[PDB]
Amino acid sequence: AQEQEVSKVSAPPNQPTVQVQDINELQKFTKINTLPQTEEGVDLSQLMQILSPVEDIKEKDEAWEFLQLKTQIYEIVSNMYGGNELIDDDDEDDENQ
Amino acid sequence: MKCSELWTEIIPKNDPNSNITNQVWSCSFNNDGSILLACVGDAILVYDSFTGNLVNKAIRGGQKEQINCIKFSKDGKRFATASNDKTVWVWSFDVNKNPKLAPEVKYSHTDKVLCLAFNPLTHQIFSGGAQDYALWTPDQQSIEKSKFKDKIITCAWSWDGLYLGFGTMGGIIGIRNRALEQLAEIQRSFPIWCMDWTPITPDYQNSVLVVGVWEQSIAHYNIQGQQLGSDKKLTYDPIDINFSTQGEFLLVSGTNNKCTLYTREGGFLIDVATKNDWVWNNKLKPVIKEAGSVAVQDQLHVALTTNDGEISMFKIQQLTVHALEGDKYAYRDNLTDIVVQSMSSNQRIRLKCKELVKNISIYKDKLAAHLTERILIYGTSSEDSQMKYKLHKRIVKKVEAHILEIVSNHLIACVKNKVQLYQLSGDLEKEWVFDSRVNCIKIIGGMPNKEGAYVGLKNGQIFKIFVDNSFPIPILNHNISIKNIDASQKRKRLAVVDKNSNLTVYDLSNKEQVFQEMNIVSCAFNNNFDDLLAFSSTDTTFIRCSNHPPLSQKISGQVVGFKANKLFVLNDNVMSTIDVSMTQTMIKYLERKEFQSAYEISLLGVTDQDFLYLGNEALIATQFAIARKCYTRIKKLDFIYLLEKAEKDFKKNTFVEGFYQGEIYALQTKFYEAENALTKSNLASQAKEMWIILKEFDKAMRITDTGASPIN
Amino acid sequence: NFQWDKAAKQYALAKYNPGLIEAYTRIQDYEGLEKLIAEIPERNELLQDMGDRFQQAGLCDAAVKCYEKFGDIKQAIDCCVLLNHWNLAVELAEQYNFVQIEGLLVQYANQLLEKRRKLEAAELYRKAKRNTEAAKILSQIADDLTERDANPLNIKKMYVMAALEVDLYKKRMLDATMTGQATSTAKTLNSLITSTINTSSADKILNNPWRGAEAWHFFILAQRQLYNGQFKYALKSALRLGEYELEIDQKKIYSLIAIAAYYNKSFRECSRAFVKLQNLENITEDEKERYEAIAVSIFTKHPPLDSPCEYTPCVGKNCSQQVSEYDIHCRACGSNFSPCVASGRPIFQKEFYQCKNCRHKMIESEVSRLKLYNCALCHSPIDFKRFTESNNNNNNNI
Ligand SMILES: [Zn+2]
Ligand SMILES: [Zn+2]
Repeated sequence: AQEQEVSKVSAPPNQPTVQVQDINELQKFTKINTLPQTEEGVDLSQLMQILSPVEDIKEKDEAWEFLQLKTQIYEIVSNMYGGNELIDDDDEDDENQ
Repeated sequence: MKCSELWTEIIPKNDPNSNITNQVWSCSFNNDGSILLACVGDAILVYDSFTGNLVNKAIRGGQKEQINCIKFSKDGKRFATASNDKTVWVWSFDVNKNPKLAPEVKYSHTDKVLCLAFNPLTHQIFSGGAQDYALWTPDQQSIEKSKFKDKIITCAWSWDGLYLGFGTMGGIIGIRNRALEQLAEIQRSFPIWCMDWTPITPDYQNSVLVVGVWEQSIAHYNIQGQQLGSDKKLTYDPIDINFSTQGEFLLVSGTNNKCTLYTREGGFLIDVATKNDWVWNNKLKPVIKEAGSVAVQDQLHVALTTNDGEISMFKIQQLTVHALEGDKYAYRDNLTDIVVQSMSSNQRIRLKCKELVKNISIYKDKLAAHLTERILIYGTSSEDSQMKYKLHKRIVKKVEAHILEIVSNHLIACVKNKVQLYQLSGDLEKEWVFDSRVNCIKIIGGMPNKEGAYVGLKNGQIFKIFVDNSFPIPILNHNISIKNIDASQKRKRLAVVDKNSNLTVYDLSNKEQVFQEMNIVSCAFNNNFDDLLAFSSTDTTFIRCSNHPPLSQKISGQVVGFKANKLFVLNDNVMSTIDVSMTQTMIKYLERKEFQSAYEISLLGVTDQDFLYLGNEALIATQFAIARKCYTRIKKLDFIYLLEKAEKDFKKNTFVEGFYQGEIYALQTKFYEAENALTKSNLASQAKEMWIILKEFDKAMRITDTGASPIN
Repeated sequence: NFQWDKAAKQYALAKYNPGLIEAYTRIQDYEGLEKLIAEIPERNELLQDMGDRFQQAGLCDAAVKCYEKFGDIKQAIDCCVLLNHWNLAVELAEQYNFVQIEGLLVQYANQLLEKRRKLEAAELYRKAKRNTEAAKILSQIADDLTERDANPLNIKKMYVMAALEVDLYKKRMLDATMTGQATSTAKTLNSLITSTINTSSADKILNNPWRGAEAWHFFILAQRQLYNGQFKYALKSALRLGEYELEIDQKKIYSLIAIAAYYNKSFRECSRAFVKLQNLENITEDEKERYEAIAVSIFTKHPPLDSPCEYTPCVGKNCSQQVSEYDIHCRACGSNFSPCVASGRPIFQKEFYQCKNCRHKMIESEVSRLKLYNCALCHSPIDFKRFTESNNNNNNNI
């Protein structure tokens, strides 16, 4: 009873819900300010190819921890290099265990 | 932990355009477990539990419809077959008699029969179908039939033999007595399928009813009908509920085609099998324990029946996890338990947990328990001889690791091909990534926050890890995979075993395969002499010293630990201590004139006779310090006086060893050996004079007849 | 009798060092061994023995101390390299004129690079004052990330650890150096302070390792502000992006500037961004023609009109020539203005403070409007009111 309450009080989002706020913004923002672009004879859609969807970019005041930050983007770099899972696959853990 | 299929029998005789099908509904199990039952459309099947083969041919034509339920009588002597022919048959059963099974008493309701149950004590039968429920007593042979308002689906008699519980698909749960009166009624909104009564237990001694409703819940009900408030939720709709003997486990099946195991509290442990179809009935093998019987009883047996028509048997074996650091041995008992045993007084201390323990690691006066999504640490009051355990800290963080270790102010977890360093608070601190799976890890002592460790990989390369370095140090390379590693007392050598049960000894200063051995199960190093190595094969344990022939014992067991004049041998899950005589290595060291190492070996607790022998040998070979130590460790007065005389006369006089050898022999009762040794070189007259003081002038005269007096 | 603690106490009482060393090793209490190495007078074989024991235990600091007290230096370097203690190795090599350490470090870094561990190589280079190679490695990692989903705040986090780890290592070295200093060190630090007072902007720019972090933060802030109205702040943020022009390529900065300028009707900046975009280094003919078509359409719908704004008085210098609010270049004066990481507005007021983790200027009014409990860039969890008071005290000192 106290365990659940304390965990909910702190609840450090480790991996699973770091920034999970994914909602279609290619259509949400295009309704916000694109109207006078379509109204006039202006084609700036090529320039907008730079802009990243904003819902993924989270905007809240949180606390950043050096150790935590280290762990997070170490996991990100290991993922983006894609080397752990390959050697895990050629490790054949399931065949042995 | 490991679940293995045993034998599968399939029934493919599907009959289209006929109400008889190939499905199997129930599977009754005998109390002894030597026979097994199953029911199929228009037939019954008798099986042997250990090996899958029909002891008796399938019986057909007895019931013109399907068979809904088959049950035993808790004594292995009766059969009860309920059929959609609106009839229940009761058969007599006996293995030795020429008719193994034969009908005894048959009765019929007004409508179809759906469920049946037996009385553990009085062996009364309660059969409930649509519109009716009936009670049968063997003595009177007069059935009592009563009407109801809806069809009962499930029944179960309490283990006390007093209460009865039935459920209806209309949501009504009824609890009655042996007189069939409305003791308690509970109304729900979902159908009732599976019900059971918790087994009687000396720790609990109270019976409650566990019922699985179809709204994804399992509920506990008291005798009066008041719910206990558990109302545990489930992802899937349950179908069958079975309680193991002594009320320790709970086998749950239903939707998702999986057979899972739970504790009586509700903690998930494992799943048994996924049959790709609904499992109508799963049963557990009863066990019988003798008066004071000793056995781990890790083995478990389950029987499953699927909707396709497969009656399968599965065997579950629990692996052993234990830890041994010093003066303590903490091993996992029957699941959700930790027992700490002391090797001296054989006393035990029990710690009970509710969730499954995955790893046990004990540091200096610190015990670490790795519960599912929980970490516990307990300390010890060192001043008191008996250990008192108190919980300083608890870790709520969920961590997955096949190997867990605890060091001073830190924790180490091995998962896949990665090593994670955890602070006691819970936050991750440091990461290590290796090429292959980390198989074995060994922790060596050191400063807090600076404890080193050894790591073995599936490739075989042996690495060293420091807490703060964050850079692995390659120790050596091995071609074959590593199963277990050990380090010497002075960190001079290292013994490593491969997957082929091959033992290899590597020198750290010079990486060279000095020693190789075949067919080795376990090995250990001494903690005091640094040189002795004790390795145990499947049947024989060998101890080996430096450049010495091996010594055999024919000791049954595996070597776990080696201490000063002590060897720990672990059989099954209990371990004992065996003392080893150090006289052989003593003699071998005396052969090569290595008195320092011989004295070091003798210091390991050898008998005083060997101490006296070593003192004599050292005194003869002009080593006075070791001689004094040996003659002092055992309280002796004449020998130390003779040693003082020898050390005083060594500098000045000749110090002929013959005289002192004769005096050593004459200090015992062996006078003739001393006389022979004294006559050997040339000391006749002094032998004469030493024999005279014993007042045996006659034998001294016989001696002085031969000896001369070269003076003047 | 295998009772080591009592034997150690008796040996200490009897002034016998070999048994003391043996007992301390057996009990695994090397603090008594530190007391012994402080107590052993000079130049003995026991020095080498205890150095061996320390190297086996993994404490190469004490091992190197014992080796240097004994009179052997090569063994200290061997311990430092074997245990991968590279900071002490670099210090010892520099002080005692050892040259092969750089080659060995290069080979080990190349081995780690082949082992696909660029972050570990960056750590190694940061341990040995080689932060430039770590900077190039981090830039390569960011470029590789951009090829994928590439949530920008992940790159911001990476540059933030780079800066924070550099600061932590420098602080550790600094604290080691200042602790127990002499008159010569005091004079050197006084000269360093004198040079610190009269510092140059370029030296500060090179020193600060937060360049990529603040660049990505400004990019994210510009995008976020542009999405939620506030075009005038997005302009200033994009102008800061244009000022940096180092980690972010020209394409991104100029596209953002053009979009913001068009949305704010400020067409001089849009024209500058478009003439920049027509040829950065290389572009296919179709893309360049499309960009020219967009430019000619935009600028032939109506001529570029400059919107009026407030020409606030300049605070950088005494010149009466006012500078535009968006402009940060401060032409003909050379006094560039420090950024505000809150919203991007340049510091045009006395109210500016900074933390002791990222030292970035910050306006009180922006914090009050936004109610920011933490620093916008480094998320320093310290109260902003006390920090404003501390900065006011520091300014009063100046
Ligand atoms: Zn100016
Ligand atoms: Zn800051």
